[PDB]
Amino acid sequence: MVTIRLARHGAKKRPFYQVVVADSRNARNGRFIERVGFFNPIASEKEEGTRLDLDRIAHWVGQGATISDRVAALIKEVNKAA
Amino acid sequence: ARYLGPKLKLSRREGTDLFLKSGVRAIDTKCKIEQAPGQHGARKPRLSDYGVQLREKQKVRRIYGVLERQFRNYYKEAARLKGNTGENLLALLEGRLDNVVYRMGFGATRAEARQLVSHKAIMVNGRVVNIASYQVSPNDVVSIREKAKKQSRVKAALELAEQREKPTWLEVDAGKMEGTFKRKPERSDLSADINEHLIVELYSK
Amino acid sequence: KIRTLQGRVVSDKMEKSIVVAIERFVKHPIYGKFIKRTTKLHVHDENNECGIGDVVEIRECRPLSKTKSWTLVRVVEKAV
Amino acid sequence: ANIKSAKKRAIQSEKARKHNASRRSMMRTFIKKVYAAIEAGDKAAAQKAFNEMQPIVDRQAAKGLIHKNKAARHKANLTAQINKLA
RNA sequence: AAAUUGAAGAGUUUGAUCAUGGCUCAGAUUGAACGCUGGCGGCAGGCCUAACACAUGCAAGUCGAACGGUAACAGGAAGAAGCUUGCUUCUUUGCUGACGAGUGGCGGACGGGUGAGUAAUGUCUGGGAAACUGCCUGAUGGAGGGGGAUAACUACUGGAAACGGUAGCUAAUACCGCAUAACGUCGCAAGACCAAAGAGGGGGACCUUCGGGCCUCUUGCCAUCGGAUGUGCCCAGAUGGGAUUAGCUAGUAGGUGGGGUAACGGCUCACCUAGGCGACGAUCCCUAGCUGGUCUGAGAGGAUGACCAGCCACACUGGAACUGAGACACGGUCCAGACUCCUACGGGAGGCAGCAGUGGGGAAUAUUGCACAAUGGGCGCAAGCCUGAUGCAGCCAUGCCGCGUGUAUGAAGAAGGCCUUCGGGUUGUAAAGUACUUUCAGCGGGGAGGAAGGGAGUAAAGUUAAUACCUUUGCUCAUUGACGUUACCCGCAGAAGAAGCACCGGCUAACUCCGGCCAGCAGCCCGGUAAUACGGAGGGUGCAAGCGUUAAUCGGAAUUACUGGGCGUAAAGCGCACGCAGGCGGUUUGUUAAGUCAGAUGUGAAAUCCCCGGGCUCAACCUGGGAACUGCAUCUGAUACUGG
Repeated sequence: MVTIRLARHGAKKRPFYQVVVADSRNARNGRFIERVGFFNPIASEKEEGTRLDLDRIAHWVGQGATISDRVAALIKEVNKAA
Repeated sequence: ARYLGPKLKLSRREGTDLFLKSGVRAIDTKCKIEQAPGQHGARKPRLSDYGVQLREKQKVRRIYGVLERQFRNYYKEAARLKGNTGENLLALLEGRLDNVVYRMGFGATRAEARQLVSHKAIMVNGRVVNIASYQVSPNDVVSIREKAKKQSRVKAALELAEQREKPTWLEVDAGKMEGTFKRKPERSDLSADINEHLIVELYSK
Repeated sequence: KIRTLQGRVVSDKMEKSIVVAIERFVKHPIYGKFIKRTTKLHVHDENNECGIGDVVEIRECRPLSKTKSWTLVRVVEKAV
Repeated sequence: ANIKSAKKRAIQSEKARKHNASRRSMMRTFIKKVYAAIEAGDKAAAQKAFNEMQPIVDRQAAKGLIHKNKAARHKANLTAQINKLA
């Protein structure tokens, strides 16, 4: 199915995830349909590390796209903070 | 990655004082400055165009103590930046951390200033920065750490700097052993005996 | 309103089909000269309405044989 | 095979192959009956064979042996061939 | 606001000159190799050759909430106790927590590897119609009632093994009818026809044949129409060289009809017509994965396609199908071949171009490592299990980047070395001496972040007949890290553990002494007895944990000249002419809007390049946003020029 998940970009020991909408059969960092945000897990709290568009995410979830557990937690925290 | 050999040899080869010694004497009393190094130093051969360009580049490098890879990257970034390439290059050279520490007065020479920086005795905005090539930005505050304020090296350097000229872009307090980088120096603030266009022509050929 | 082409009929010996040559004016990618280029298409001509030399208007459709994927729309000029 | 799942898959695949072969041969026979009735020109026998062939063809198309498109093709072809006689 | 601000020459033909013209050099770059040398770290990269052959270990499993079950270990158990009476130690029970084997479901078509084949059966760009699509998702309905088997198991038995055979028994969400049947299929229509499956949680009473039926919730099942995704198919243009390859083609081109496919189609067959491709290079031959991109360049171009991402092809060689939504299937099946191995000689088994690794080839490319902690994947209600993907670690200076190998003072300028007009000069503040410091490495002590979740509790809401069960939402408690002795910080001691390589005739920065066209050097133009060119020494120059040589691409090379060259004598006007294809074409009007131009829309994947910022102590690196992607198609206009 179509899933919304993270693609682990970045450097060694300093990950940077791109929230991508991708067909669940492709590789992690492989072919994806649309990038709907990012997530920097080692942000300094001085800057922003969660800029995932909720509009297109909700549009895709409305079309049957699946949300991974980490992306679900990210959406929950983004809704709580904002 | 460092030049550790004789210092006055460089100033004798360049025919100009490179401030490679503290200043307890005049260089004329320590070496034959007007004579090139080596057995054939009395002769002065006619320099080519490439000779003059290379000698000016080497003079700037030996002034700032920068090796060739870092200086080439400096020229690359200066040619990338907008404006005149030469003053961009000299500003990038003056922005270094050890250069500022020397100009601030905490180092008698840029070698001992680089030793102060590298040995984790210099702070930038309260954060100990031990990179000599660290680009110091405007409004930055550079200070000696609490543990290194007890060294007589810094005292002698402070005195030797008080007997020098004062740079316009540095607000230093010798008591607190701290200073502020107000701004990048314009072309008119550095030495006038440095032809940046020679380096630009050498690196653009 | 439908996307179509236009060319001259160079062969009609086959039954229910014609060969239309679409000539186009393309600039040379290197030397900048505008050169002629010919695109010959096997077009389906039901009723055998088109003769050699007709300037015909054709459109693309589903494959009708091994080499025919275009069909005729109308004839503009008729072999004279 | 080296993996256990591969061995079980081979066993299941040959069992399903035999089952599908039986079903496909039955369907092919019941369609050949309609085709032979078409050849003979017997329209009553042709419609009888078509009425016998239609349900099992729909059933095998519904059970996943053949596609619904193939069942529709068979039905339409044999209907158009029967209508060419009477 | 920014995101094209970009272009260097030199040596060598001559006694000398100008021109022509080739050769060579100065610049970047690399999946590099070799020689000398070698301190640390961060980030990346690492069989380019034999798509040669492979020892060994792992790389795809999962579900008891589908099913009969119980073989193993943990418990409950009824009954018999060694007896040191509160340890109770073995006889039987799937009773349950679970679970080997087995049926069944899903997954093994993903993820991972290689570039052999492929010059268009592929790729890129832009369009299109005649299609299917498991899991995910929206809507509407249904989900009734039966049957025959079969694995396991049991008994016997054939084999060295691999693996079977016979007879009997049993279950299901396995299999098969029946009923049902429409906005589904066939048909113009009438009508005809087609499906299914249960399981789990809890429970108030009513009724129980003591299993439970009965209620509710969750989940699963079947049919149809959609969405999303993926895939199949078609057209145009582009995508190497060779004419010392010019003709090619019989299912060949088209048509009618039958068949076939999920789908159009010579996809296939019968018949008929006689066509189709080709000088805009068909056919044939050699080479080759394609692209975003990378290197170079001022640009146009030239070269190239390793890592990263998309597409394709392959899986020992050749062929084929089966299952399945999807394969003609790396770790599936059948056959044939070569090869290797086991054998009781009758038969068997295997495919590292998965991760390590071995032999071989080569100038050359690494560990038979740790963990599923994070991301993702498969299965499962979930817990969870599996995952050589992946996260990390090991090795290599292979590259980029950063830091260190100390700092200050230090003379009549010591010694030795080298040169010397023998005065001295230089090595050279260089050393020694003195004062100071401790980055990195060494020893010891603290110590983030990658960690989200998941579990158990309670409380609220929803659901319900129910204050159970379940779902969501708060809070509480105890936990989850391979890296790892982390990054980072703090303390100790002592300059203590850390500089080499090439060059010095000109091009090209850097000069003297000593030893015979020999030894030797040489990228292009020295050595025949005072050689700045050989070899050594002193000195100096350039780079620096690197330095050189070799190999390769572009530049310089305007030296294939589109931008941007020439042909009287330097290479170059066919011996001359006629002339088909082709190229170009006097002048006016009208018309068209093909070239051309303008605007808009769609697209031009992400990464990369560039600009402004942000985070790593800086940098490399990572990253936010923008610009760019100079292209193609469509639509609407313009009519000067070219074309009709």
